Amino acid sequence: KPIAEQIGSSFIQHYYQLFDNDRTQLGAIYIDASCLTWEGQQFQGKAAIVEKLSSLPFQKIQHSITAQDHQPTPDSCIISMVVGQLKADEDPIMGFHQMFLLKNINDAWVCTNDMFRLALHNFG
Amino acid sequence: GDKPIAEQIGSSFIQHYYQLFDNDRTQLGAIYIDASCLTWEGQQFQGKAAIVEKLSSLPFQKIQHSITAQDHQPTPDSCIISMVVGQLKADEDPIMGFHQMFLLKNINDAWVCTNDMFRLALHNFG
Repeated sequence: KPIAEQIGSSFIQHYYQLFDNDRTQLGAIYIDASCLTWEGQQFQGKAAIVEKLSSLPFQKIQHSITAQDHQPTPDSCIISMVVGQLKADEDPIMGFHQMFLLKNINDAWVCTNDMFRLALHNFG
Repeated sequence: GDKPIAEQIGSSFIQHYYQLFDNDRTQLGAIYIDASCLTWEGQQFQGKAAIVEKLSSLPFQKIQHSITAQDHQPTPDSCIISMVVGQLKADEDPIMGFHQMFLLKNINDAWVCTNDMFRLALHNFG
């Protein structure tokens, strides 16, 4: 597999393992200039992002990846786009779309730009 | 001073992109450069000429897209990244959700698409 899929796929396995288990380790994949758009709402900077992810109203969450597309950029970044499904506590499974822009800063691949959206919802 | 620069540039590009796609998709090569990368349904197309041939060959005569959601953010390199979630109706096929991502960059005073990733929904409703 290409190097952008290699890195890409490891990032999203890291990301979803941490979200699902210890999501107070999610701060380490973001820098201070990072931008998160969660369900149309914009959170700027590490502190605002880590506060938004820690405030989410659930105790247990599990994600599954249906498909993941990775691409190199001309400026040496990686774009990772995911389609999947999640189950928060005992609520119905919901679909989700999630997009990540990775940059290698100080010898580590960090997320500068993250956008998340729940699927449409056909009911409820 | 109001609405934000990434949202203005992104949203105008989205608008342009889907009007061209739904009217004449063969004029979509003007938005791409030589370094552009398209991922379409998991398949990987590098460069303008391979992207335009891919786009021109899709097997539909009429398409209509409708954007349910669009999220835009400036990046640290000064690019604009956009994520689109919506629906589409090609020919008389069922309505299908899609998701598309675009990376825009300002090269020689011109907003160009370097990176594009499209993926149809994997399930329908019928």
